[PDB]
Amino acid sequence: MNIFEMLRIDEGLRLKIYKDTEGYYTIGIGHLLTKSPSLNAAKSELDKAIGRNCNGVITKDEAEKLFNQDVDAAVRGILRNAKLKPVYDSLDAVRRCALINMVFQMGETGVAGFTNSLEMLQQKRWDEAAVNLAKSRWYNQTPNRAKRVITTFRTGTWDAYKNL
Repeated sequence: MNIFEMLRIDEGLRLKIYKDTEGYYTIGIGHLLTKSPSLNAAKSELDKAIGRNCNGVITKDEAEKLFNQDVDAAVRGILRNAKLKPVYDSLDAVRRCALINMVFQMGETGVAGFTNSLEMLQQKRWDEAAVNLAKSRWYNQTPNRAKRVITTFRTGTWDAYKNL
């Protein structure tokens, strides 16, 4: 299992603009287009993103290209961030995927605000960090996905995804 399969599981694939759990306009594999309420603002961002007139629709290939770019940007963002980089460097390969997943979802800025959990992670206090991470709007709003990630950090294995 790898970052791409993990994220494909968590986010799904949609080839028509859709609204995410927060109501924002998204397409493909969790690619946020705009936080704006306008389907029209969304459609324009989409065309910009793809380089064609899509009329709100894209192919699987386009979805995949967007996904590649996004995972790439997620990783680079962590590596450039002073708060995240050290955590990332301290982790094993599987737990590294869990942090990439969080950043893909909530952006660098948001994960960076999980100060305390980040500390526990760096310290390798698995159990404590899992408990602390559950105390978030994140866990309350997307509990099953948050549970999957948390289990991933807790255990260092892909068990939470082996099912799915």
